Amino acid sequence: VTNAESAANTTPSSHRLETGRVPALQAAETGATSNATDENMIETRCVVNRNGVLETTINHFFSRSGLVGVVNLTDTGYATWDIDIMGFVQLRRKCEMFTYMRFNAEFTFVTTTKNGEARPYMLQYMYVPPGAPKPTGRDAFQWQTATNPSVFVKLTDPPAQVSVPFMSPASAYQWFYDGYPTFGQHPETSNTTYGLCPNNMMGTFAVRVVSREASQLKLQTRVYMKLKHVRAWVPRPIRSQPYLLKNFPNYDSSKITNSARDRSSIKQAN
Amino acid sequence: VTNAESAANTTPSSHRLETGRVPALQAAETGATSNATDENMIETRCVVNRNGVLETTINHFFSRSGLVGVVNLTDTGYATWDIDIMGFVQLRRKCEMFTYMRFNAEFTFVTTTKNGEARPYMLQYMYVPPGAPKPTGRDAFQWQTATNPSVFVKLTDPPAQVSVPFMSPASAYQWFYDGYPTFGQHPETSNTTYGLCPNNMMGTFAVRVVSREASQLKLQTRVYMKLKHVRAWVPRPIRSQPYLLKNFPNYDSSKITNSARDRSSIKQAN
Amino acid sequence: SDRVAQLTVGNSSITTQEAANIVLAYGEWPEYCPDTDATAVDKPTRPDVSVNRFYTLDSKMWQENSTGWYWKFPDVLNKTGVFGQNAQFHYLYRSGFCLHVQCNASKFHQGALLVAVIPEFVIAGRGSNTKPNEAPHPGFTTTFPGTTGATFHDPYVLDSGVPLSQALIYPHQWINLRTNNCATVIVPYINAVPFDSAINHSNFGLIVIPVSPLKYSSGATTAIPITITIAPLNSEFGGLRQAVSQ
Amino acid sequence: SDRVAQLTVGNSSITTQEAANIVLAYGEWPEYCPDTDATAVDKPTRPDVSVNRFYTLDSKMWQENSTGWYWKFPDVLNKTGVFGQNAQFHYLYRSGFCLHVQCNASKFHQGALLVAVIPEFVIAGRGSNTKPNEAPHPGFTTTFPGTTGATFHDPYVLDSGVPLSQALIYPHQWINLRTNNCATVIVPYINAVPFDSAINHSNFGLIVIPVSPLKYSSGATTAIPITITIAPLNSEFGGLRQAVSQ
Amino acid sequence: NFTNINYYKDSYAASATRQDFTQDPKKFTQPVLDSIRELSAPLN
Amino acid sequence: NFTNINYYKDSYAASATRQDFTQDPKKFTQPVLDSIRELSAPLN
Amino acid sequence: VETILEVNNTTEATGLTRLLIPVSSQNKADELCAAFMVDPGRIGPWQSTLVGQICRYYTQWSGSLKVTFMFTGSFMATGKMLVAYSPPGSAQPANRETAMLGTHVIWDFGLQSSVSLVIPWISNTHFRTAKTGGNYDYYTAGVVTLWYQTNYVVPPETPGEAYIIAMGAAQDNFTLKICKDTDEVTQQAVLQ
Ligand SMILES: CCCCCCCCCCCCC/C=C/[C@H](O)[C@H](N)CO
Ligand SMILES: CCCCCCCCCCCCC/C=C/[C@H](O)[C@H](N)CO
Repeated sequence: VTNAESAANTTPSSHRLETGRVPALQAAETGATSNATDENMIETRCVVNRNGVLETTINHFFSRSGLVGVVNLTDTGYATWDIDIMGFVQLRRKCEMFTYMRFNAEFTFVTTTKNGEARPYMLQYMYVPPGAPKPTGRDAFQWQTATNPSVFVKLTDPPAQVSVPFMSPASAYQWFYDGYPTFGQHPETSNTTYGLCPNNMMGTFAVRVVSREASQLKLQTRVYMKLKHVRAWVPRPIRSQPYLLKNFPNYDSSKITNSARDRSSIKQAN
Repeated sequence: VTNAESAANTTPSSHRLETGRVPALQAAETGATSNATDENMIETRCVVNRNGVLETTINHFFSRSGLVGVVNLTDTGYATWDIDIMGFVQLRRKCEMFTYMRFNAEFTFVTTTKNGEARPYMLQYMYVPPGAPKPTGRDAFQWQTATNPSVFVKLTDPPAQVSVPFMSPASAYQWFYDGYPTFGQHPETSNTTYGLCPNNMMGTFAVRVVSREASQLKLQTRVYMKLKHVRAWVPRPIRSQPYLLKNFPNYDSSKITNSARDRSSIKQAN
Repeated sequence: SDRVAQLTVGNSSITTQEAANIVLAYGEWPEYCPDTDATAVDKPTRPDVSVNRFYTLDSKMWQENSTGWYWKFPDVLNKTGVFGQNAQFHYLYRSGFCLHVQCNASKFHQGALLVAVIPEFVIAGRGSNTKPNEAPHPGFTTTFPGTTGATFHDPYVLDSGVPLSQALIYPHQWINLRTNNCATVIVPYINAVPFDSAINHSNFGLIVIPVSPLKYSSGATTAIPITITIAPLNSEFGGLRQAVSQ
Repeated sequence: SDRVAQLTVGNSSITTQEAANIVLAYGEWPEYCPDTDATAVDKPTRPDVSVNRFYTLDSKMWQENSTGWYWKFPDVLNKTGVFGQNAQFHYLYRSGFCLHVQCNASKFHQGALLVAVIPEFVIAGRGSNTKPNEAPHPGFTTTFPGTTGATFHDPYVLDSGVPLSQALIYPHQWINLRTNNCATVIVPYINAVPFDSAINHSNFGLIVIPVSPLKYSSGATTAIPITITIAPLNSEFGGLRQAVSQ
Repeated sequence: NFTNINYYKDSYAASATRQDFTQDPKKFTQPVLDSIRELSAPLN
Repeated sequence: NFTNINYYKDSYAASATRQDFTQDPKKFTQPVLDSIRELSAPLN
Repeated sequence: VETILEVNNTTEATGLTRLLIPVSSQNKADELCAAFMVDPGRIGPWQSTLVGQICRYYTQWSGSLKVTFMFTGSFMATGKMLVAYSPPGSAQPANRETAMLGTHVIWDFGLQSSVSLVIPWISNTHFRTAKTGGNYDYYTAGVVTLWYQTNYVVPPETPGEAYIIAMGAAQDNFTLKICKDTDEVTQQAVLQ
């Protein structure tokens, strides 16, 4: 384990005229990356590198906010949203670059109107953990939030923002789960439960307009999630195929998109 | 190298009656400025100068905000602005006083309405670096800003303000570039790429109204740039001719404006 | 002990019997690139004899009603000598220069010249047209004249919208036909990048504008030439590949 | 630890997985010219990166009934790279070389090659005529073949009246298609003068004569090429002047 | 530059903590058992 | 007068740092090689 | 980490023969095998590797690259290749004498069946924007070409057609600056 900033500098090198010392002939059949460097192949000069690599850690790469979900409220009176960040393909691909992730979160709530404005009304955001009863109306008893964490914010206020800890029963969030959640006779036709990790179901996010009568507005609240204190394990290739579903890595059998655009011939660089 | 404030004071001097010591006869053919001072020519007294020269550094001369560009938004839905500060002749001439400049920046965003007012709407400012895809609509996927820096501010808020570092691939910003960006056969008729430094193209600045339908307003956002931590090199004469283009130092062949107003004769001071 | 001088650089020497000084541009000497400011990894080449010498260009006649001439400095030497071969085969280039402009005349001629170097001397296109796509631009044989130079159309604005009156903020000298006959400038490598190509980018440019035009009486010598000799001090190249003319 | 090898010289490298050795010609390394043996006064130039690298020539097909090929060593590189420009602009030349001849074949082909360097390999004119003025002489594209080589007419006498059987008194190797596929020689600067031009005088010459001609069965690969890569170790030039092609 | 300062007992509501430059590329690039040198043939 | 105080890790978001009175007019006014005195004739 | 390049991304390659460089026996000497650009933030073979999908998240890159060629062929088939990197300037070389003027390597198919060509950092600016095309041909890195150095010699009763698998990775001094969003992901409607 080495810990350093900048970038590994080069050293001066001269020509080699001898037998038995061959740094260029590698062997990829051993599953190891080649270790030949600049100095041994060509004659090089000495440079002191200062090109900082602070911006390439997995803690500066993920600590950027990003839309995770949108919640349309018609005012049924209320609206719910099952917390799952794999719904928009911009923050889904960076998280699916890895297999296991352990991180804290920071959600930001941006609520607008139909045409886009901010009327001075009041909104209640309520988090419903797994097992807590979901509200059945806009004036139900679940909104009394004697134990559930809730946020009371207006439309004319700055966007709300809370901090969320690591709330998983396992030791890390896994995006890919190679198994079934239960025992029994699994079918051959419709496996509607394969690849469903129960350690990622975090609950339901509900929102209502705090009032007594019905307010005649169609709102739209966007949830912007940011990751922090993030640890990652077992990297895996980044997806190249377009996404089809939300909880499943389904792709299209026909019209498979190639991972490199076409050119005329193989002997024409351009 | 001398470092001092105030101003160089004078010293007492008497009359000189001797041969061989001539401080007045200079020689401008050597490309050197004359070094004759007050004391040697005339009889002078002793004074202690306290007239501070702190206000004449290139760091107090440039650390003043100033309009760099204006962005008209009709609400196409959005509006873009290619970042180039050589569009208004007030801050362009002070920067073209020098050849190379290295500085940080601080942009201020002042958005108004057609007749001039501030309606409580919401605006998104997004910075698009070179290579990032420009947005093609008011509700496109580029506005998700998973990695681009964005600012969400209202019209009824104070003007937004961010700090921008030195973002050039070279070691300094050069305004005058005596060459072409590419190789090849350059034409004799229309050299539309001469004097185009690729180290100054910083990207595109986009702005939209955060909504779903179309808001019926014609906005106008003014970008006020201020320089700080500025270093300058290789001074050059200040321009006297009126500006014609934006990226080129074109002037007018006919009606060349003289750099000094006319008088009656050469033997009449007034 | 101040007017006679000799400048030996390589296998070439320059003798003069009446000069004024040798202005040192921005009070700095042409140096080699240090390991701190360098960014390229490949080892640079240094001929140190065949490229650091005095190259002499053709002579320019000084007519009475002359306007001036200008040359690009890493571009006048691309087809002449071993320096042009080195700056055609390689891709990167860093060097300083050592100027010398001679104009001798008798004690019955009068006149003066302003010789100066202009870092990033960008040629402007002349014409009143404030439309990006319809505006006029200078040709390739006007921005990069070559070894035959190019004349000014409006020397009062240096063909760039910049007054000649305040063009004395540049390393410069005068050739007063009553005092000296030679102006020399030792310019270092001025650029925003440590290394730069010697075919697409011309660092700086000499300008010789004849203020106080040449005057004489009948019976004197009419043909008054102007000769300039350049010396690429401390030249080093990098990025050897196929040779490209332009 | 004896058959695998890598030869990094400049920005080029040569990898091989089965060689035999690297013969060092006359047990000496290519050195720079000392101040004792030097006679020219002008300072020589040393690129040291752009000219000391592996230049690869075109491939020669090895037919069953082949005779052989030969190349001049300071003359194959006069139009290719920065070395040709340096050996056209300058007048004096001193360097050693670093040879490498590759000829790969399967384990079902048989044959052998004799690769060797011949200092002052003078081509003889073939024909029985003992009259000074009527005798036949070889052409310019036969004494100096260039980069496309030249074939032998009588490889048994090396086209010079000298037996090939006793041509093993030269720095040489074999390419036996059952043991190795590459022969490499590191030859120093062998001459009677310290410096010599690289356009009129060719120091030495490679010869590759196919003894035990190529044999194989039906169904195998017929096209068997032969590629050679040269490296001008420790090149230095002197006497910079106008460039002369030949 | 006071940024690490928190204002609650819960430690998961703070800013981005100390930036450690930990880097072990020898587990993804050279995971083989027998350590191979870089100046010799991989398979002797 | 606390003004230099920053509130981020990025140093380019601070105020105008220390004002150094560096001034070398001898490189624009007297760039000649041979140092000339001011009480003598320039060209002897 | 090494990662197979799509050097055969031309049309008429079906699904998985896009990773293979076909090698066979020639009749004329000095032939050419393949050629591809060096730019990893560009459309082409580097789009299919792992460093060209990470350098597409960032709008700047620096440092040396590395290309490893593995030969998948018969044990009795020998041969030699001249893989050569050429800094910017003119277009792709037409001859092998022009290609050998850059920074080449002479690799011969032996017991060791893999060579690695390091691509040195030869640039003027400290960094390069990972977006080429248009006025961004100032940040091009050059061309890597692979030539039929001598020939592909094969004995009888052995196939005269093989393949080379090209792989690519970064080096020790590789670095990246200014994050951005890739151009791959396209989404019309939400994934319901
Ligand atoms: C009303 C204010 C507080 C709102 C609380 C919402 C946050 C509670 C859910 C925690 C989210 C953890 C991050 C994502 C978890 C899992 O990875 C997702 N299910 C992914 O499918
Ligand atoms: C949306 C909030 C952030 C907005 C970011 C905008 C600043 C990014 C551009 C940096 C500007 C650097 C100063 C000017 C650079 C060059 O000199 C100009 N191109 C001059 O032509």
